[PDB]
Amino acid sequence: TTALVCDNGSGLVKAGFAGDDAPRAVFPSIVGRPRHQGVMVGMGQKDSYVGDEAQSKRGILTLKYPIEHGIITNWDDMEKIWHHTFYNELRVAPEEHPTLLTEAPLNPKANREKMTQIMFETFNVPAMYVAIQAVLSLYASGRTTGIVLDSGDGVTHNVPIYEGYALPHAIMRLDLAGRDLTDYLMKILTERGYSFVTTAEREIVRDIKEKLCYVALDFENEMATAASSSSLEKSYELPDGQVITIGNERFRCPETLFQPSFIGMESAGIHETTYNSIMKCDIDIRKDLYANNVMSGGTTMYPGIADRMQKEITALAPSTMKIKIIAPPERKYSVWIGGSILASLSTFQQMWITKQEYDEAGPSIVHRKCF
Amino acid sequence: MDSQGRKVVVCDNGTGFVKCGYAGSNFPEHIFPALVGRPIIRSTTKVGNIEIKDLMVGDEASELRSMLEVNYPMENGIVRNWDDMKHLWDYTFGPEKLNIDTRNCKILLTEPPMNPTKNREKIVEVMFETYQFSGVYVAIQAVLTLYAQGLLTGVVVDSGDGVTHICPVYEGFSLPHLTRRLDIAGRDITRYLIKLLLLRGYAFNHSADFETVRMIKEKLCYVGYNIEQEQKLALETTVLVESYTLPDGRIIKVGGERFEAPEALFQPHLINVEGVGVAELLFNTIQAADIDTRSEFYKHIVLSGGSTMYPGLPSRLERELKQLYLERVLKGDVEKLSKFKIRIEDPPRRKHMVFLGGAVLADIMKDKDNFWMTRQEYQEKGVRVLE
Amino acid sequence: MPAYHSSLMDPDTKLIGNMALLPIRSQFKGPAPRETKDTDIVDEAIYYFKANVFFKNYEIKNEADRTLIYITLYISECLKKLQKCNSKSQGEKEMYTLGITNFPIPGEPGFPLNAIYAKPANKQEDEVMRAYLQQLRQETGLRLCEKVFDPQNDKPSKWWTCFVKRQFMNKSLSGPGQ
Amino acid sequence: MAGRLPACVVDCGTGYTKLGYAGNTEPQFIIPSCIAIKESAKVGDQAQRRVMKGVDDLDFFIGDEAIEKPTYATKWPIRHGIVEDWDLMERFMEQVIFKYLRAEPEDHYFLLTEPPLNTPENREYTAEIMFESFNVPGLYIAVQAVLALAASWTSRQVGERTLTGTVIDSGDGVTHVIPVAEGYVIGSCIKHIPIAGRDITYFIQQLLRDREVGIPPEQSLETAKAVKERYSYVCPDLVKEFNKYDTDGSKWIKQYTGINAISKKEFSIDVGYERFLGPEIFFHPEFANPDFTQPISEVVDEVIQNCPIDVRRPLYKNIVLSGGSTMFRDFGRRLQRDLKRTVDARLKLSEELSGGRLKPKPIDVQVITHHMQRYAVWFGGSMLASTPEFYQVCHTKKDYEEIGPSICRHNPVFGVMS
Repeated sequence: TTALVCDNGSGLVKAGFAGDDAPRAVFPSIVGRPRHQGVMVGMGQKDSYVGDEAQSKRGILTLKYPIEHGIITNWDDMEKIWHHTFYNELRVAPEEHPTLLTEAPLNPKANREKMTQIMFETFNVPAMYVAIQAVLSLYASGRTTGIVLDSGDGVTHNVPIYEGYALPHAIMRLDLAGRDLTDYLMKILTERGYSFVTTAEREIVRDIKEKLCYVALDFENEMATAASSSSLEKSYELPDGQVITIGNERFRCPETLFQPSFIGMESAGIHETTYNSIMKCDIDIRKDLYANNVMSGGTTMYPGIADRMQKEITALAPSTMKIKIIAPPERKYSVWIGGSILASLSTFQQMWITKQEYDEAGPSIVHRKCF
Repeated sequence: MDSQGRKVVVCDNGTGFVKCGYAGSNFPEHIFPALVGRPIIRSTTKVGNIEIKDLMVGDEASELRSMLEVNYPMENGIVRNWDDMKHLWDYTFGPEKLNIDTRNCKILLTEPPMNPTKNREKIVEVMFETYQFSGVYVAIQAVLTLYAQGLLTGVVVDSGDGVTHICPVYEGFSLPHLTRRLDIAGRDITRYLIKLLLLRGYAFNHSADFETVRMIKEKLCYVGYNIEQEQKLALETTVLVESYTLPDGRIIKVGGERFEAPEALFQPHLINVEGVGVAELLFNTIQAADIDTRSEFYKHIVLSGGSTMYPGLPSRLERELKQLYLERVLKGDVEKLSKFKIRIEDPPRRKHMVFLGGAVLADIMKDKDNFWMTRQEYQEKGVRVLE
Repeated sequence: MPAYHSSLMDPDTKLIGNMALLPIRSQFKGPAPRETKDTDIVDEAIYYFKANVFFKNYEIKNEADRTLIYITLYISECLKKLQKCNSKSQGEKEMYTLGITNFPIPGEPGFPLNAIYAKPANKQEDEVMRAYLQQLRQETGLRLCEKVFDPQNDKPSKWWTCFVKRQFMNKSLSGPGQ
Repeated sequence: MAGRLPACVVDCGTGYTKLGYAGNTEPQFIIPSCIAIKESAKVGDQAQRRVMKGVDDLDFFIGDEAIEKPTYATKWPIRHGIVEDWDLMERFMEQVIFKYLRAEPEDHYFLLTEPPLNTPENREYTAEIMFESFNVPGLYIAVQAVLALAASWTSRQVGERTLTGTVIDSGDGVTHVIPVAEGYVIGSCIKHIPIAGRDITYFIQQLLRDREVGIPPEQSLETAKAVKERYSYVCPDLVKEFNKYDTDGSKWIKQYTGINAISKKEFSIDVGYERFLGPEIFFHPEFANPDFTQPISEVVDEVIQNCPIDVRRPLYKNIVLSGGSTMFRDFGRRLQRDLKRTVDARLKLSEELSGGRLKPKPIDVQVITHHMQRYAVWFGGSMLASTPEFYQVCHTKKDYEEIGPSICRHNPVFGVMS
């Protein structure tokens, strides 16, 4: 009873409640199970583990992540997170709750059905409404006009809008995000020397990539420098004390976005692909859209990229257009916070699919009710 | 070719053996274990009186065990010394392994993918402080398989004692951001396998003994094919077990571990260090492989070395790879499982192709400074030695 | 587990054949120059033989270790007459003998130590060697006898004199009965 | 939880057996695993075969008092190449249970102990016996270390709250090491150490030839121990240490007195050097095993090298000990300090990379320290078997039916496992 506010995207859980102005808690969407036998069963640690408590204990366990179109899903034991996430981390089962939900476009049709078959026939939530997560950033930021080029950890989009009318032929889905970097990123530096790494260490290649790396500002001459130079070394210390001298690395992968051709790819650059996408975007407001961009979304704190984009946007920009590109604080959190603005609206509660509607349409309501 | 059969050489810098000779020799015309050692202690007794030699390399080091401090200063079959290698090189130039000199001459060798090459470069600079060839060639280790036949596609695949490799290939391009290998073969399998034998009471000191598994592993070992029916049979029958004279005399008694040690390939969690093993990696590899490539790969993927002259495991793999397919991907369609034509891909020539894979390039390349990298391009401080 | 591992292999080590030529405290005569009165290679043998003798194989490193064979086993060769010297007085005789009674040699077969040591490929390799041992042998006799004992003012020392046939590798240079 | 009566532990040791009773707090017994039968071999007179009729023809005694029995060879069903008299071990234990303990195995429950390197057949033939002879309601045969797990939670203050760390274990026929993380381990990284106190005490029987006299050559070994354990220790250098005993009075040069049991009258006998000279095999497993010598310190390193990186902080945080042979006085302190210096030395190789950066990230360090390591292992073992959790997962008689009688010729493990 009442409704609740969170981020449920492929990266971090960012759980909170309605009437806050940040998530209550921010943590990884990890779960899994002892592939290494917990032999002395009950030996001060679990039979299966989640999030932080799995990460605190990780090596015993095979630990999971869910999605790619026609190449990854797991659907069921998403439960295994959820119910504890709820009846412990929300400290309630959503079986009680009028409820906020979110999704993304062009899932398999049946995706919506597995969701809803769970929501009702499993979790028995009374009433609820699904939406696009970017709407909450827009609840916060209030823009009419712009393209939300974005990456999470686990998904990418462009989102053109104009004066209402978020563009249904020009808003985009792509699987690639903050995820896929670390894999390539691992491949090299037994070159640097570090002959000692796997998945369980890909862990820290998730990490330093985000703690201190920035997107290169003009990577060509940063590498013309590196090909002769050693001044860059904001280095890292291995687990109990070896400083791996490091710090030119701290931007070196970040051309791969402008050049998926690095990874051999049939894809043009990020910017090229977005300029191509602008041909699918409206013909007219290609005037406007330069003067029309401000930060929100989890990645939006990241260094070296924002100028690089404004600069590359500029390097492809027309005359008669002003290249407004701006980064307000807490941009990383404005989806959670926008969800707590949305929680003010009794009409969004009038927007609920009731469990009743998943009975009285039969199941069949979902592709013809939620946002 | 355009000059004598001498003065150019080909060599496998292999982890079990070195296999080497003048370029286009019939085999790698000398072969020796990749061994070295220089004196220490073994006897505890008044025997031997030998006089004849101190240090040894390879085929002459064989007899000696701890009479030499033997070494392989290594990780992943990639060395971490510069110098005993030198004393080996210095040995090899004799009829010892080669009967050669080098400045006047040229040579064909290989490089690890992600060799941290600064060390190759230092060695090469030493080689060009010493052996100093008029020209040289080096290429990524797996590439030289496709040479006796001029091949272009599949995955390129290797194993032995020290390492294993898994190179996805099309139009001769390996797919690099996509490439695989596995960083071991029979060596630490012998550590695990000999751990089984302690428990039988065969608690024997490794330091003098581990490489006994090598004798049988080289001379005598195999894989079955029926293998799940073979698991059923093995404990129910019991009488399907084996034994052999350790040639000091001792017949010691030995079960399925002879070729159940291979199960740690396909279930590394055998060693508790987890794994779905190489056959799941292969599934993942071909899941990544695209529609056409994966479909061709029902009869279009490539193998190498003496470590592929191996019974029954190929048969068990296709027996197996009809499954995960049907299971996970056909999700119960079956009607084409043979109509996916399937013909085998590891021939008798995989024996000699350890060096004859390389030799069929020299057969078209000895006249080509189009191909020859050089001592000059080292002497330049040139960014690499190569045309 | 290591010995008191020999610090007396030196860059100074020239050789006679396989084995060291050095300025070292050997109190009698042979082609080695000398040194101060010192707890040297023969205490790396002797004072720490109460480490060494209980080993049954070892991490040698060089020529001087090939030499230290004698420097450490010749300890237990002394013990095979020290027991009859139940008073030192009989050892005060043998402090003539040791530098007299020189040991078997390379280029001889049946002598096994051509497994380590170099034959007289020239005869000089014996000529220099022969004198080379006399020094060492009576040096050992002296140092032992004067460190350990006075006729029956001090006494024998079975609590380590028992190592007489309980040697390193339980091996010997020569002297099986007494 | 019970048959009519609850669980109890016997730890079935390959020198002495140990046990206690439901409600106590110690092994009440730690006792000779020994039994005496005449084997003087003049097999003669009035002959008979093939007839198991009522007897006049058996001459046998069991336990500590069987050591006194003349012509009766006091054998030991301990495990020492002798293994086959697991045949006698039944009748022996039938005496123990029904006649020394004077108990009822069909009414109680049980926990019993085995080595890591055990083969099946010798146990599994005794499983028909366990459930048809002894006919127990439920039992299990656990690996011996399973009892010591309870002591590690008998110690139970704050921080006793995970299964990651390292036991070092030592004993008389066996010593052990084990890379436990939450119960899991790796084969060749667990260590099974064969070097043990038998192998010392006969070496000490040769040290008699250093100093002392007047003994039956088998009361010789008795007296050797009866000295040893109260007085022996470690020195930093031999060649210092000689001179304390040579000079500096009875604090070094103690004297011991006892009995020549040739006909039970006195000997008064030396002590000295033999104190510091005895123990050194931990640093020197070559004494037992000159064929594979490797010392305590190197053997510790030979485990840690497997145990990857992220665990080594926990190893720092959580080393642990096992058996009376790991309650010992300052040999372990001497070792620890130097083994600490050895990891410090091994670690600082890394100064290659980042140069003189020289600092540890704050880890943690502590280990077990008590005499209680001796007495707890029956008490905690009996409590373990007494957990209600035990009784169904230990092999009940029908768990045994569905493990033995129903199985070996009828899917032993369905084959090997398939």
